[PDB]
Amino acid sequence: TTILSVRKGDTVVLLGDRQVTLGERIVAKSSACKLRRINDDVVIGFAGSTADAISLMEKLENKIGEFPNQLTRAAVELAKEWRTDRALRRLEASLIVCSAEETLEIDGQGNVITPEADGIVAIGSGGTFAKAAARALIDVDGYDAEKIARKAMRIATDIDVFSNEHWDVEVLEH
Amino acid sequence: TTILSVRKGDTVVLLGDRQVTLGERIVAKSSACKLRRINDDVVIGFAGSTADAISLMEKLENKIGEFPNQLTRAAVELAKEWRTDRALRRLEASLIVCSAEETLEIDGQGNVITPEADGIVAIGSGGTFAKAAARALIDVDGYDAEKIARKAMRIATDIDVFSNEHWDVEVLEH
Amino acid sequence: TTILSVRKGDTVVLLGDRQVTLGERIVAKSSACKLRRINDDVVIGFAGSTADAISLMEKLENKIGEFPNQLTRAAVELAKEWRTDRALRRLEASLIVCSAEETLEIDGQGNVITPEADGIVAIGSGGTFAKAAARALIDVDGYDAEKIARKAMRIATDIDVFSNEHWDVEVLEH
Amino acid sequence: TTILSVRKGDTVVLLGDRQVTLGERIVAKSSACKLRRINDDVVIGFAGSTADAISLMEKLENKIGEFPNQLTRAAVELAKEWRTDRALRRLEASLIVCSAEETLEIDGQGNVITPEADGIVAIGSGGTFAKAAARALIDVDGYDAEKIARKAMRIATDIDVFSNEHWDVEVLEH
Amino acid sequence: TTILSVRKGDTVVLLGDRQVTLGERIVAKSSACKLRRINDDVVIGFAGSTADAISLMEKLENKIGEFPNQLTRAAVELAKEWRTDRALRRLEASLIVCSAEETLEIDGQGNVITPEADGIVAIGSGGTFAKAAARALIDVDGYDAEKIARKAMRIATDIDVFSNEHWDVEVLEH
Amino acid sequence: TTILSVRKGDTVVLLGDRQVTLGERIVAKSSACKLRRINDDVVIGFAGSTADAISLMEKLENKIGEFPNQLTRAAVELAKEWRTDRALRRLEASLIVCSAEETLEIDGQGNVITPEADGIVAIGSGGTFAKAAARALIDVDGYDAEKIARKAMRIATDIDVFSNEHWDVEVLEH
Amino acid sequence: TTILSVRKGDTVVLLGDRQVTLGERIVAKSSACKLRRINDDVVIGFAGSTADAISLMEKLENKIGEFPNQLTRAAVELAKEWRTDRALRRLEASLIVCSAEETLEIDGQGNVITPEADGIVAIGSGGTFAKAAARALIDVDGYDAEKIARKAMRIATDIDVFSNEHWDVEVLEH
Amino acid sequence: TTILSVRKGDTVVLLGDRQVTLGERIVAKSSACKLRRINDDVVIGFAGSTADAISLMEKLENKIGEFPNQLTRAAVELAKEWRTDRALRRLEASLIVCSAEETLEIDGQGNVITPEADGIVAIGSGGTFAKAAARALIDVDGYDAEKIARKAMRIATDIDVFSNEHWDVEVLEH
Amino acid sequence: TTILSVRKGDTVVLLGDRQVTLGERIVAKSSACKLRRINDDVVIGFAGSTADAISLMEKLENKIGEFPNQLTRAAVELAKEWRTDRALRRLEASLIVCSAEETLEIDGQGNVITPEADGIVAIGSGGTFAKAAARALIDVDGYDAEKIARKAMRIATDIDVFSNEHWDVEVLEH
Amino acid sequence: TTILSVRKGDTVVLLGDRQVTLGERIVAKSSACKLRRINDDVVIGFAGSTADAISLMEKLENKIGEFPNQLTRAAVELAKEWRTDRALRRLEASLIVCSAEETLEIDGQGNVITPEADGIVAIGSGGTFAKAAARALIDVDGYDAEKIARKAMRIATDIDVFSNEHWDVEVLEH
Amino acid sequence: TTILSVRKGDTVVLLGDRQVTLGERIVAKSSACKLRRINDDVVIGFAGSTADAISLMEKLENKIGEFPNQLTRAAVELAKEWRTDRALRRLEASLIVCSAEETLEIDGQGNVITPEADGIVAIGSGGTFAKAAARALIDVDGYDAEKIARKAMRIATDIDVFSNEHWDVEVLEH
Ligand SMILES: [Mg+2]
Ligand SMILES: [Mg+2]
Ligand SMILES: [Mg+2]
Ligand SMILES: [Mg+2]
Ligand SMILES: [Mg+2]
Ligand SMILES: [Mg+2]
Ligand SMILES: [Mg+2]
Ligand SMILES: [Mg+2]
Ligand SMILES: [Mg+2]
Ligand SMILES: [Mg+2]
Ligand SMILES: [Mg+2]
Repeated sequence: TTILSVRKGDTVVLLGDRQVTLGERIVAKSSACKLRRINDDVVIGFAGSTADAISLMEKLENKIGEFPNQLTRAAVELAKEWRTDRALRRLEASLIVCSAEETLEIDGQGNVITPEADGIVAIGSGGTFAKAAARALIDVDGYDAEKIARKAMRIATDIDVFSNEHWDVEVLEH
Repeated sequence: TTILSVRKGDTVVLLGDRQVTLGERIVAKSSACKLRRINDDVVIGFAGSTADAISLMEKLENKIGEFPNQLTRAAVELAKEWRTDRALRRLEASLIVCSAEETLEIDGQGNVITPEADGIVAIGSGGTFAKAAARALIDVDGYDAEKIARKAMRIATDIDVFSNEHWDVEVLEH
Repeated sequence: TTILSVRKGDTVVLLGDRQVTLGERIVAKSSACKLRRINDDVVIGFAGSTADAISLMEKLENKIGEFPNQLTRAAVELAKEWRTDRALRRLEASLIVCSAEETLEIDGQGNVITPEADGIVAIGSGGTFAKAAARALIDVDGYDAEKIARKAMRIATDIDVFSNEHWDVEVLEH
Repeated sequence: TTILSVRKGDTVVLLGDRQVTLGERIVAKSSACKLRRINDDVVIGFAGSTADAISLMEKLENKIGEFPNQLTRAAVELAKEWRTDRALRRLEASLIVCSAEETLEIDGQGNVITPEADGIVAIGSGGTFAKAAARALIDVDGYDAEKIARKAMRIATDIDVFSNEHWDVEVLEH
Repeated sequence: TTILSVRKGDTVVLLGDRQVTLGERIVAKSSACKLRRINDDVVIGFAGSTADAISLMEKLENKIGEFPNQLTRAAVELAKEWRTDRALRRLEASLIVCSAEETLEIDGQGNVITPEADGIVAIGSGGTFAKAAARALIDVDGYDAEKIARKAMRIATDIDVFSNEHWDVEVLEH
Repeated sequence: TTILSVRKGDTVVLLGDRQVTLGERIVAKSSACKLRRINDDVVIGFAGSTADAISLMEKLENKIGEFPNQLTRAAVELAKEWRTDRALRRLEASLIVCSAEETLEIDGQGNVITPEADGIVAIGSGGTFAKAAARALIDVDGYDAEKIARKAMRIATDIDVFSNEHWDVEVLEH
Repeated sequence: TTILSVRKGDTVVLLGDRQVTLGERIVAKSSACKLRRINDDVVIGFAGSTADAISLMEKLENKIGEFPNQLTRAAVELAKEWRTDRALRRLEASLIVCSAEETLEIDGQGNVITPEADGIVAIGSGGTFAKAAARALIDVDGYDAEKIARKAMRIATDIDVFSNEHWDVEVLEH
Repeated sequence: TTILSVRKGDTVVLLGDRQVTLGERIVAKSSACKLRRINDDVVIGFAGSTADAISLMEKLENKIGEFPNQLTRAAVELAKEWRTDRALRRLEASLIVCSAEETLEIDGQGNVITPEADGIVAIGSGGTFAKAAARALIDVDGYDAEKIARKAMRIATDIDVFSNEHWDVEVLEH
Repeated sequence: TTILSVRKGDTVVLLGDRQVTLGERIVAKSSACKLRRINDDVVIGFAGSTADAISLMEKLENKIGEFPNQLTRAAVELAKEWRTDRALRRLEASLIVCSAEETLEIDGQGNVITPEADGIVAIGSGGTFAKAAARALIDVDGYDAEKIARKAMRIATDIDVFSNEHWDVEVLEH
Repeated sequence: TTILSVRKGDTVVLLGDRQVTLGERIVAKSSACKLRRINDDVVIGFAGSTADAISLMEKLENKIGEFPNQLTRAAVELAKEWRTDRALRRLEASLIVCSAEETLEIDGQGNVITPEADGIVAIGSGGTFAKAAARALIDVDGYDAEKIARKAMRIATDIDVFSNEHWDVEVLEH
Repeated sequence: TTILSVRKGDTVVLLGDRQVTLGERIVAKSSACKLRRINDDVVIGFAGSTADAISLMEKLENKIGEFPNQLTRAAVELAKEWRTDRALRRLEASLIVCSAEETLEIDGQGNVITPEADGIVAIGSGGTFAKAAARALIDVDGYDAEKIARKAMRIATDIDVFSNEHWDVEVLEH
């Protein structure tokens, strides 16, 4: 999996590939969507299985509802619950959550990672490749967010055997 | 085990072999049925032990009854419960669920997989061989769903030491 | 352990050896009974420890009382409970259950196995050897169920270092 | 540890060594008693730690009180409880229980072992040696139960590095 | 693999299945011959890979040539060389060697096994099932060596997921 | 890797993908050739590293030179040397060798596999998928060897994360 | 395996069982001889495979020939060679060597063990049980060496699942 | 850690070192106190982490309060609770408890060890060295309990890389 | 370690970081040079220890001297030797070899990798990050080989905890 | 094993126990001598098997003969050879070598240890306990070397389950 | 072990602790010297056993003799030989070599490490603590090399349980 978010100027984009792999060997599906719109202002991308990721997305929505505008605090409360609840700890997943203002990455180890000033966050077996490529383009004038993200995904997913070339895209502004 | 579903035109078929293997070494039964009719519109096939599979089938029926026409939502709710409930997580099984409209594959990792446009889904040690063979025939005119499935099963079960040459067949239309 | 059941014509027999082994090395007892009569119509044989097997037999009796003549259903319900209850899953055992009509094998993986048309079921470290020998004789006219079983046990228990030459026998008719 | 029981004629004896070993390397105590009198008719010997063994002895007393004369039934009920209760399964011990009439061995795997006609039962790292030696003497002239048990313990505890030469003895008659 | 030899009266037969399995999962070939005629008087059957077995068959021929009529001595000299030579010890195989007079089994652990009075020897993942079934028939009316062997193979190979239903046969007399 | 050979009528084809993967995770090269022409009559395809495969190809040339027309014998001699030579056993690779007449597969376990009557042989992580798909098409109208092979590669390499969509082709006739 | 030697008075006996076991699970032969007469004055018994034991016996004969009357020195020289030679160290076996004067036990760890004053030596999975039983009887007047050894074997082999009830006997005097 | 108690004549001393080690590699503190005075009559020393030891000291105080003068009974009750309670079993620690009359050692395996007639008990990685040295001096002229204990600690802590040279001392009389 | 080579137009650059890490934990040196000029036309960079890498560089120089202009053939011969020679296989390293014309990567698994049309090759724990960043910039205006390489190293070495910010550079033209 | 050397004044003693243990479980001999006189001025004690230790003693004698008075240099040359020779490294043993002047301990890790000013050296599973007890007594006036060594052996061997109470003694003066 | 070298101005010092530890648990010697003067101009310090280190020091002396003034080249040649010679690779050690001009560290992984400008090199379990402390003082005026090293050793050896407080010192000038 490769999930990549790039914020530049007043645009943030979130991209995810569509490959589902079993046994770390075989592609079982090449058209799976790994992004979800949870409301008008918030999108989320996941590495992990459908059930694992959706269970965590539902707990995130509880938190987001309990802390209306404070996305960061919702993420942190989620990560706390995730690490201390016995059932949730048996889940394997990583998330990236975006609003126009904020991007957070949350993983099963309990890290909550916001981007550096370059606006880039990524997860999955391919995420680090994507991040490296996006970082190479972030400051090159005339490359907006979406153009950076597409190029970075092509490069990351060509390298990662666990990600494919078909991508879903979400965009946000303010 | 090989469970294979092929949808082509207005027909979907679901086929399963009949071998039960212990210790990954010995055939303990060669005539076990791995398909179940859960109502007039829905059939299901399983890899895993009788008790493990039936326990998950019963939970699926709860979900199907709680989300009457939405087979996909039932499958997802099942997968969520399966991954988060302590007792169910100690079960090992994979399921394919068919209606005339929809086919879903659900596994213990929490994946819920629908087919590509070719209408093929498969599970078990032999499933991927079956899928490769079915894919080779899917678009060859004059091979209908059942003919594709039978040919694919012969091939997959000849290769997989853990599946045999005796198959059960279910068919659905709309 | 070798537990063997053979049904031929209107007779079914159930035989078990009497060796109890510790550490997979030493005979601690050579005269242990591994068969139980649970009522006039039903006998059961076990591989596993006394306490493990008896705990499961008691649960099987609950299920037999709850599904009076449907011995197959009782066995499946037992297996479901066995796989989903935390305490029972810490037990290790296999069972064969016989009535005049039906024979089932149930194991800790949740398999419930009925015989092929040859009427033969077996469990334990020696069970497969017994089954192979019984299958060789099942169709030879003049060998009734008890004669087949005795011969098969002599052969299986001579090969299996974990089973001995002393056997208990139960018989049923209808 | 070596615990040994020998029944011959109207006498049964129960003997245990006195070595406590830590880390499978060092003698921490050479004078530990491993036998207990639980009433006038019943004695018990243990392999395992003080606390583990005493916790099981107390449960055995519950069962003995619940099945007044039926020492076998009490042992079996104990073994059942031992194998199904989460806390008791974290204990490591083996027991021999004697009355004038009956001797039983109970271990953590859930075996409940009564002796063969020779009247001999034994447990611990040295138990099998003791048993072999006692079996050699059981039928020989001049050797009553206590004389057999002493000789067998000398031989067993000389061979087992985890047992010593100092022994406690209990005797019963009817 | 299942290799089975049965001697009854003045006939000895040697039978082998034809399945080659990779990764303990997939049938790569269903028509491989596992028997070799090494001269007019001597046939040999193998479990293991083509190269491993043929390398050991060649060394066996050296020994057979060096000890003309003494098939047992040749087998022993082979087994000695096999266990002490560094290159040969990296091979994995078992052999059965037949003449009209003698049958020997030789394995990588250095065992050299001649049959009991029943004349039966077998090797491979299915060998013990075959032997059990052949032993059930060895003394029964109407069954010569070949008939016993064919029946025993059907039974053994049905059980062993690593052997198939296609068999080669060699026969010898004197 | 996926290497696939299909013989139908007087044509045999050999196809391979071009992906090189490191650490079972990353594509280091997407344009590597895995087929070699060793003379006018013989082509070979490999799974494994460049150096490992080439070292074995060179030894196979020695054997081909030493057994001019007997490609089967050369392959067997290669496999014997491979299994008994200390340096060669530290190599990991599989090979498929074709002439117009013969196809053989040779692996590190010492198997030498010729095809069934269908003419199909395959190796690599994707080989079995390719074989299943090719077997589905082998007997169907309109499909010559090359058309079968291309279709089977597309299917196999779409499923295997360790093979890509770019293929080299070799063809032979007689 | 159980090999036992008992010296009492002017008689020494050497006994061995006849069971050969594979995979620590199945009896492959019940009539194997584990004793060898190497000359008129010397007998030897072995635990381990035919080839392993015979290879070491042959090296022992070299040493016995190089140190004519000094059986103890030969044994030590053998053990030295066994531990320092690369090929011999890949062998697994234990030996007991008897003359009328001397008994030595030699194992793969390089121990060379002579008996205590009681004249008893034993090896194999059952050896220690045999020793314990022999030691119980060694000083009981009217039990000569052979009577002790037979009784000890019955006991040891009843307990050891890896030894059987059929024994070979050698006797020596001076 | 080295905790050592010596009772000689009417004096008992308890000594402990002061080193705390992390990762079995690094001294994190060289001045940690491992002895506690729990009332005027009772002192206790611990191996294990502050939190683990204190939690078990508190439970010991509960028991000491529930069984006012019976120190041995309190120690046994503690050990029973320790071995059966899920939370307490995840602790690692060993304790020595002293009064003027009694010394007991209690460990996580559930041993409750009282000294031999020499009055010496010890725990920790260094405890057995300390015990050996104290035993050498226990019966020698010119050495009272404290002098023995100091000398034994210097020796033990010089050897044990996990104990240091700084010691706390408690003394009791009656 | 990060070694990165970028060829664009008539310029090829080779860059390496300077960090040496021990135990996968600590920087032992931050100023180590990982590039070597082997003649006027050929530069080489290495991941691995000084001794391992120099021993392989020397063998590469033998090959380069034995195949004067054929860099590719030299690399392949090196990789062959490396994989088949016992001493060289105990070495751990990876190499990138550049001339003005050709770039090759050689690793301990025996892969010999040339770049794609983009001219980029990289090795070490950071190499894949560097490659991803360099691939993002390879086709963009304003960026020559050296500028690409520097930017890619900054990015890769900021991510890789095993690579630092100090780089050596070699340049070649033709 | 416990081997202990104590030098005090003009006397050095070397003591060793006599227990040989197999499988870290059973005493196979209680009267084995572990000391050797190699000439009038030099004695040696060993932990390890007879053959291992004697092989090393013989190499030590080669060195002692090649460096006549320089015991320390002989030991070091032995240890160098032991660590660099392939056959010797497969041996497991530790040695203590004494003359009147010098005591050295040599182990399989290549340590060559001389005593501190207290004159004490020890090896084996019990060695450290012996050392601790000897150190306690070394400076107590009126305890000579032999009295210290005997007391220390009683203590160490009472604690070590792998050493017994029977000791050999060698003494030297100058 | 802690070996530390500090070069400041015209002085270089080399310090080592004196603790020898066995089993990662016990101090076997507290006064072992870990430095050697190999000639007037060159000193060396070692972590590892006596034999391992001395064997490598002797090979270093061969190299130093073969490359008279080029200490660096000698070190590198040593490291090459160390990594490629079968016997030397079975050794475990690390070395620091000093002359007045040069300091090199050489380890079993084949690193050859020269210091940064601060002149500090260190090895052993305590080496990195020593280095850190020496780096804090290196630039503080009035702290010469020997004063820095002593302070750094007190700090590093107080932390490392595997190093002691007793140090050997060598000094060099030019
Ligand atoms: Mg990809
Ligand atoms: Mg099959
Ligand atoms: Mg048996
Ligand atoms: Mg003992
Ligand atoms: Mg089969
Ligand atoms: Mg692919
Ligand atoms: Mg037996
Ligand atoms: Mg210390
Ligand atoms: Mg970095
Ligand atoms: Mg002892
Ligand atoms: Mg220290």
